[PDB]
Amino acid sequence: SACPSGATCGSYTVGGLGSRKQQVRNAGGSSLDLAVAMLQTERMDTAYPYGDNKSGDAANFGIFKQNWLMLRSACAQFGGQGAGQYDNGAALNSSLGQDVSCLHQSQSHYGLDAWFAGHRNGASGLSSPNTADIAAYKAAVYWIKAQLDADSANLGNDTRFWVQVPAI
Ligand SMILES: *[C@@]1(O[C@H]2[C@H](O)[C@H](O)[C@H](O)O[C@@H]2CO)O[C@H](CO)[C@@H](O[C@@H]2O[C@H](CO)[C@@H](O[C@@H]3O[C@H](CO)[C@@H](O[C@@H]4O[C@H](CO)[C@@H](O)[C@H](O)[C@@H]4O)[C@H](O)[C@@H]3O)[C@H](O)[C@@H]2O)[C@H](O)[C@@H]1O
Ligand SMILES: [Cl-]
Repeated sequence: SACPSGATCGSYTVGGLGSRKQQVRNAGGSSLDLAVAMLQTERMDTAYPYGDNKSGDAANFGIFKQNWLMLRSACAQFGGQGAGQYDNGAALNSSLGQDVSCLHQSQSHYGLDAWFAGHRNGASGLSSPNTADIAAYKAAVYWIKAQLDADSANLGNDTRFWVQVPAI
């Protein structure tokens, strides 16, 4: 209900989102995964600009906006690949199952603390993971997760819960 430490937050309806939440869950997404996805886009989709307008290791793919550094470091299907091969990450834009599998491989590779740091701030986050900005990003995700956990209707309805987290 009340927003996380100083932040703006709220909720609104997105047509079709409930059916999409169900698809994400059936692909293996947990409530934490749904909260991460919910922060990134409204419809849990990949129609955002290619790479989220970033190239190389910072390029974002899939519904979670995973970056290429983390994908190539953690996920078997990208093993051994380099920063310049980032266009290969676009496979996740058309395969939800692979997107979720890669998310789980990445979270296990890093552990969740480091994972949040890299997911928010890339290589700079991995080497400086305990910043105020990373903590606020994590807090936003866990606040969204709390809304999902508090009422299971939110796992399948059209409601989007959000916290304003400035883009970087
Ligand atoms: C999203 O917007 C929300 C909004 O916050 C609010 O909730 C509103 O109601 O709804 C909107 C959605 O409809 O907000 C998130 C959070 O800001 C945006 O996230 C963006 O995407 C990812 C995942 O969260 C992150 O991207 C990283 O960005 C960093 C910094 O550029 C990159 O780090 C670099 O990595 C390089 C390679 O290693 C390295 O050389 C460099 O030094 C640096 O370390 C990293 O690779 C990722 O690209 C980030 O969180 C980003 O803002 C989301 O797009 C949307 O706006
Ligand atoms: Cl730090």
